Amino acid sequence: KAIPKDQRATTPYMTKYERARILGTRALQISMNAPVFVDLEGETDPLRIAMKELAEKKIPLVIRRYLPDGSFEDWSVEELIVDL
Amino acid sequence: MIVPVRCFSCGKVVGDKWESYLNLLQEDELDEGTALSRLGLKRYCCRRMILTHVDLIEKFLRYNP
Amino acid sequence: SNTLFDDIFQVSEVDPGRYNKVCRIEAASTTQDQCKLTLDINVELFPVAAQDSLTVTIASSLTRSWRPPQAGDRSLADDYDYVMYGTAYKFEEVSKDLIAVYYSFGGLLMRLEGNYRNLNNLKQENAYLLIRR
Amino acid sequence: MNAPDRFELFLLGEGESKLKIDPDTKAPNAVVITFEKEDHTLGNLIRAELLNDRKVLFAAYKVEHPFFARFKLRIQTTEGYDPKDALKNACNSIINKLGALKTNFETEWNLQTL
Amino acid sequence: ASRHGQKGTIGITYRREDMPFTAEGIVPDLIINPHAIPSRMTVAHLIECLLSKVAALSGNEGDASPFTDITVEGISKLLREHGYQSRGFEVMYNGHTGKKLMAQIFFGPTYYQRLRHMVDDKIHARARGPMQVLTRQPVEGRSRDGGLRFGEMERDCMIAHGAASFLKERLMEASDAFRVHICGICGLMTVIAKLN
Amino acid sequence: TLSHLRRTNTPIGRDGKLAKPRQLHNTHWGLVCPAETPEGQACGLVKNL
Amino acid sequence: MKYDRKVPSPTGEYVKEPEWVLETDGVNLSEVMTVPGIDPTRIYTNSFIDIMEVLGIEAGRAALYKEVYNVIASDGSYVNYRHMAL
Amino acid sequence: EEGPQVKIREASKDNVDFILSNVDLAMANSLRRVMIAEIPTLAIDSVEVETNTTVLADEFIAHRLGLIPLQSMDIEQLEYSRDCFCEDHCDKCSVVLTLQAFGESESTTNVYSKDLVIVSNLMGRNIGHPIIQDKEGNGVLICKLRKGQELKLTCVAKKGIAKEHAKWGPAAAIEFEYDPWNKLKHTDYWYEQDSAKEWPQSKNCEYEDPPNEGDPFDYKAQADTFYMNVESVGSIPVDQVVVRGIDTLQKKVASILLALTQMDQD
Amino acid sequence: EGLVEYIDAEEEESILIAMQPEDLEPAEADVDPAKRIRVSHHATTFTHCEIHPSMILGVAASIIPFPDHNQSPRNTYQSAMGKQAMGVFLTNYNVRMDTMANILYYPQKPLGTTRAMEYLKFRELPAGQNAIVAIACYSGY
Amino acid sequence: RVDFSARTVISGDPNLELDQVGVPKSIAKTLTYPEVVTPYNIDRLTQLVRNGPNEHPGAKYVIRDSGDRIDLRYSKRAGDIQLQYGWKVERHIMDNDPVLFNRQPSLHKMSMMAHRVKVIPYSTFRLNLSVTSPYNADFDGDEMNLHVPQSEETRAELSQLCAVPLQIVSPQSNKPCMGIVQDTLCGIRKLTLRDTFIELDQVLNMLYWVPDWDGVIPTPAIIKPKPLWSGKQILSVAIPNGIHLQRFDEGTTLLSPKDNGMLIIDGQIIFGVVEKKTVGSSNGGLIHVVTREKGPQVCAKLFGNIQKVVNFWLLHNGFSTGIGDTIADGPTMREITETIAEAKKKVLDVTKEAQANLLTAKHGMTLRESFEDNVVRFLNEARDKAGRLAEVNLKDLNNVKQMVMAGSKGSFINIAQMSACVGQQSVEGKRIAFGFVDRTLPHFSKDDYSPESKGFVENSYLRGLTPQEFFFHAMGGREGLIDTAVKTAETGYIQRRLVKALEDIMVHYDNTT
Amino acid sequence: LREVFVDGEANWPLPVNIRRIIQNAQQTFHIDHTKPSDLTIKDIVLGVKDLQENLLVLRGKNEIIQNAQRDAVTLFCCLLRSRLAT
Ligand SMILES: [Mg+2]
Ligand SMILES: [Zn+2]
Ligand SMILES: [Zn+2]
Ligand SMILES: [Zn+2]
Repeated sequence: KAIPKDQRATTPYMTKYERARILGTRALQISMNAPVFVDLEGETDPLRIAMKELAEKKIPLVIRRYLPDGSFEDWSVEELIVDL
Repeated sequence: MIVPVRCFSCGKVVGDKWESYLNLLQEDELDEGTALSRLGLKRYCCRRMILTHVDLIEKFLRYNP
Repeated sequence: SNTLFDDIFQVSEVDPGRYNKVCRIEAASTTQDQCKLTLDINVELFPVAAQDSLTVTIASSLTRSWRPPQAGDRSLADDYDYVMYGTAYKFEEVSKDLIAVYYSFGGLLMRLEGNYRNLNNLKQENAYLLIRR
Repeated sequence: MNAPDRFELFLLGEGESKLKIDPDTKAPNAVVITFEKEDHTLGNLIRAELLNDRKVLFAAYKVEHPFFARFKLRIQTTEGYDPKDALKNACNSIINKLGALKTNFETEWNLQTL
Repeated sequence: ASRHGQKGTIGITYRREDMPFTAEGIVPDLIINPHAIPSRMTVAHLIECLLSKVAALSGNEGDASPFTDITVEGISKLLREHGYQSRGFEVMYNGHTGKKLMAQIFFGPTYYQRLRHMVDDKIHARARGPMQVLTRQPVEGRSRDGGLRFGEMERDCMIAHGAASFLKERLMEASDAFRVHICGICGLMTVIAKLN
Repeated sequence: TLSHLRRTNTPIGRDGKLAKPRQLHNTHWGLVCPAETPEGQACGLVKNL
Repeated sequence: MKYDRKVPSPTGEYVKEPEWVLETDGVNLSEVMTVPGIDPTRIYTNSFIDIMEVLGIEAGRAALYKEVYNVIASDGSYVNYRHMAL
Repeated sequence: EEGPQVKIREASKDNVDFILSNVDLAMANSLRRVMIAEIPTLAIDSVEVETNTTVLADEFIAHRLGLIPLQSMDIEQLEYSRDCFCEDHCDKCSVVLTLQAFGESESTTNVYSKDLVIVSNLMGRNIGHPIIQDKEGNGVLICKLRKGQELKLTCVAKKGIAKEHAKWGPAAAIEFEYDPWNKLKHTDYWYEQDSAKEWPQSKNCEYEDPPNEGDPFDYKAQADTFYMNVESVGSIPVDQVVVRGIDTLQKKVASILLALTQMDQD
Repeated sequence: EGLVEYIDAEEEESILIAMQPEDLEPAEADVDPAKRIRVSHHATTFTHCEIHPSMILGVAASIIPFPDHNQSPRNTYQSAMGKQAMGVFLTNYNVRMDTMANILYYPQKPLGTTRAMEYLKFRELPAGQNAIVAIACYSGY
Repeated sequence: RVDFSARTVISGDPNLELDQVGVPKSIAKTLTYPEVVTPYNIDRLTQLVRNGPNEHPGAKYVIRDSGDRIDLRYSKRAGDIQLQYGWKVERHIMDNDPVLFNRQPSLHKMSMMAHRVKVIPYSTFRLNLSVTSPYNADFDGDEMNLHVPQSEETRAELSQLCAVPLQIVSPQSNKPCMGIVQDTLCGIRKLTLRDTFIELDQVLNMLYWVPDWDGVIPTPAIIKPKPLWSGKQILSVAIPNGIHLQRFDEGTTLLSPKDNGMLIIDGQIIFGVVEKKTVGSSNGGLIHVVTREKGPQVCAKLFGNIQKVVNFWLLHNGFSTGIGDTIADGPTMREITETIAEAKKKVLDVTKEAQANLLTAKHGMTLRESFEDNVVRFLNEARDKAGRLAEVNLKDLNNVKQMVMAGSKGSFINIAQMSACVGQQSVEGKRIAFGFVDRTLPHFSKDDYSPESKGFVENSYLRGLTPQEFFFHAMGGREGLIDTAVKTAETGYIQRRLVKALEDIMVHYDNTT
Repeated sequence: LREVFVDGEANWPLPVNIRRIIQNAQQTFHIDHTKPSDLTIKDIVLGVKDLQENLLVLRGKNEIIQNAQRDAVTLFCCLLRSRLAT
């Protein structure tokens, strides 16, 4: 249904399932020969690269969180607080 | 089924002492435990090597072609 | 670069609780009737019989890997016969004006009692134990 | 099936020096020698005798896993004394000992009857 | 396995050098873990040892028949009349270093059986291969170079874990998977796809 | 081989779940073996004399 | 039966103030409830099926969960509420 | 003389009871291990089967043969088949034997290892002779046979050591022991009332002075004196098994010093 | 010569039986501190006596040494494996064409035996090897 | 059924990490992870391709954008081939690939955990002991499975979610589900004792064995004449820094004379014998802490160390078990005999006292029913206690006891039943019944209610049962083996239903359920 | 509590082990049982009060939810305050 950046309600944190898919999803793309927005300090593993792409929060993705009723809340990996 | 050459455990040779052993019985009419010590088998590892073994082979031979 | 405690005690008893190589020892001082002592000890490298005249010391010196012999001609505040090294885990107050500290040498424990090491006894790991005669 | 060939317990393969020396960064003046196609028969020995060199601060070995005949060795010494040299000494020292043993043995043996 | 439901497998082979040894010179053909004793309380295995470690010495087929008048106390008597520890224990030195072992160990002969079912009769891997006709899924057994069943249980387990895709995989990209043409109208497998 | 020649099968089709017969009865002493019996599935039903 | 109940001592402490109780062996809650002498507040039938018809679902649940917790707990098998709960 | 001396006690053709003194345990054992699985010896390492009508199956016999102790005093001068540039065994790295038997006697025909026939050039050097210590003189019964039971073999001895397969090692069992009166407490005797009585006393005790209660515990004490006894299979005189051991080892410690040099250049 | 009879289960109900022919017979006019503890002979009605108890066993168990020294269940398993072991299932194997079969290179008649074996022809066709064993924690393998 | 799956016998390797799984080469060379040719890999990739599909580090298929396979084992241009950006190379599974290990039957999240691959010789899957229970497997020829991920995202779901270390704390019991067993455990204790001192030479090798050892030989607990180190001391090297743990068993007093409980400060055992309670799957155990304090990572890495250090020391201190550990002090045997006899009269008394109608029915309902409940209760009371005698007479050097103390294996019961006395057998509760018209065995006189007939095994597993004992004992055991044959039938069904009922139930984003 | 855990039972499954969290706080600053603190009594109470303000489990911007929050939190805080008592 769409939810404004405001009136936001979900967790401010990142569900492990979220991270893991992102991480996976990214690495996949990296190995798909995709642009990598960080200095590979000499990394050759798409995951490892993704993990870096993440600890510098430079991953162009937005998790769209869907709610039982259909409406969703979009959260970027830039925002999402990565504790774990 | 044929004596084994050398005792699995320690390795010393053995396969020759067969007839020698099987002899100190029927002829020199002795008791196993003593026969062995007389064949140089001092430790049970080897000792057991002989004492046990069953010459099935002999029964095999009794067959035909 | 100092010392931290000196005195002589007398063993009240030796207890080998199913320990063929070590016995916990308790002994009283020959000065203040307040100073009591409780200490585990290796009864194989340094036997001890009830009622003996032992000398106890401490100090934090003479933390970088430990060097084997060589010093067969170096420093040696080892004019003793038993010398361990461990840590203290607690500073208890046995009521009144009585404070006692507990020690441990990789398994061997130690308990002391009195009140004049207010500025003497430290609260750090370092602390070598000593015994002689 | 998966059984490696028995001879890989003493026969070095393609590109593998009996020795391989690496600098240990944990401490200063220390090394980690990787003795290929070797085992306790040797390791423990070098290690042991390596311990008599009063100029040696640390010496210990270990077979990283039984499936693989090879072992690591770590050595450390008094600043100003390279380990490798300490390593040699050990070996030599070992030989001299064995030599004498070889010798002294025969001697006693010849003096025997039966 | 021995004869007291003491089944076990091998976990590695050593050689006389590595094996622990007894001053006598002897060394073990086999090494079982003591933890396979208490909770299982199989004393007969334990006893067979002591009995045999003796019969092997006297060359007198040791009798271990059920209810009889034989004693452990009575065997230890024999065994010591032979020089070795009355209990069967023996001193032993560490193969690698050769230093005595602080403890002593139970050392003796013990009939063991070698039962079928040998590893190589089981190892079995696959990654794509023959394919059931009707189903179009992998096939059964290793003999036919088949695959492995990823069943309900292993399914429920993934769902439990949350591994959304590692699941979709095991199920599509790793087995069935097929492409088809649906009609946007009568939602069926009708559509005549001439892919050219 | 012997063992397989002295074996018994007890056909309890239907009544397989009881505090049943799988039980080691007293009358069994001497005629059947006490221990030699299969685990699970069809236990105590099959007896070796 | 003489059960050992624990209860608020006047002094605050918790203490064992035993009580006698009757355990049926057939069940018709609806009416054994409306009997004088019983505390129709602490009554309970291991048959949650009833304790549901009488007392009302929500309590039913309570019984249900309670019954289940036990079955599993006689083995000394812990299982975090939440699960059985769910 | 200088260091690790020796005092051989009893000693014969097959055993070497000796008191190896003033050394390090480590070494004492090292040697032991070497004597066990690193002393080169020869033994049949291949069998070409022409014809076998025995009960025993091919490899079965094959196997047996391997074990058959073979002579090898002059083994140090017969290169390891993996080096004898010859493609697959030269006379310069392997002996070759033969075995042929036939059921002539209408009464069980024993096929011993004496029936082994060397076919290649020995080049004059004790090697490849089926060792025999039998009283009658036919050591190692390799197989039996009835009527027209035939057996035609082709054995190809080679170098190799226990490490690579036991059929090689010339050890067969080595006694080892020390501190018979557990003075270093390298062991805690398991008992029931009194270790002393319960735990047998080894003969070696005499060669070292007993305890003497009262005396404290000697902590600086280490381990000299090792009561060893090397037995032999025969493929080498007991003595060499001791020497060649002290050598192979000696040789190994060298290959390290040697390798260190071949590495000092760069 | 009526010196032994065939008694079934039913006719077993109406009789008494002695375990041992000896111990359970003489009079009571010391006892080993090692042995087990058997009850007594409080009866003088013994209709019959047991040849030997061991016979309550079956093929399987008959092979177990000292089964009277183990948790009943252990013997129940061991009598399901001696069936999965190997040995010499006959001596004419070299002339048999049955699908699958296993033979031990070097069988060995056990050092620990049961008189009961004697009739099971075991010493004549073993199924294992007297292995020198050491119960110790070593490599941790 | 699925492709890219494997299965073989498994065994224990005290040298692998928790998260690892030793795959045998044979399999590695058969299972392939389709990798994508990319500048990051081209070099290393082509290398494999060349390496062929027979040398280990290799591959066995290459695939072009044209969607077509290249059978590297044939295809004339095998050795040829110049890889391409966008191509893929089904390669051999290599050390450290994430895999889905598992044992059946699967009814636990912890029945399928991801693992770090580790190609090895011989044909058996290798796993770490401490990850035995989660799979609940033994090495008695237990076959396990293995599925290999296929995408990059897939292998990520195994790495970041189903990874063994991520599974150390179980949700269905809010506690650790992985411990420390056998040797390691049974030994970590022998190594801990105050009475356990280690000298230089060894102290070093141990230090070394520990992969994170800051390379700082720790100052010896003792120095005086001969410098020694305490078992606790070095084991402590395995325990990271910042660790804190207070225990207090029974007689514990910051000087615990019995060396009870346990104190661990800044990662150093200050006092107290280490064992099951401290290092097991217990709640506030060492593991539970480390995992919550340092990180799943640090933890797994912890087992190792402990294991390695310990295992090693054990290898040299040695450990055994034997009949000698089941024989107790001569007097304690008689003292037991009579402790049994006395319990027979205390029965006999209640026997006639009930044959003379002088027995209070008791709330216990039925006089007879009330009779038994007294007899049983009298004999059991005797066993448990007959043993409480041996249990205390078995010196602190008795292996069996040691395995029990450390808790590696065994309960005191096991001691009784072996060295003191088995006990009274049973069928549905009621001691051995009367199948034999008013008696147990035809070797008994009708209407004999004495214990030796209702099924009471007086001998210890050491002396050995009697015909009768033996027989009853049987009837008794053979019981479980049955309610297991039927339980198993219905168990399964329950298990499924529950599961099939709550599939769809998951915590949504509003935190609802 | 006594209206909830009638049994009197005090030990329960609860997130955040606070027994330890402090044991750490203890020897991590090498605190000495001799010299006095430095906390304002305002410090303690007024803080432990702000703490709970942040143990958010639910988040909503409205009442209904912000009310359910205070609930899912309750049983915990009680342990909290139980521990962070002036
Ligand atoms: Mg199983
Ligand atoms: Zn031998
Ligand atoms: Zn349509
Ligand atoms: Zn050549």
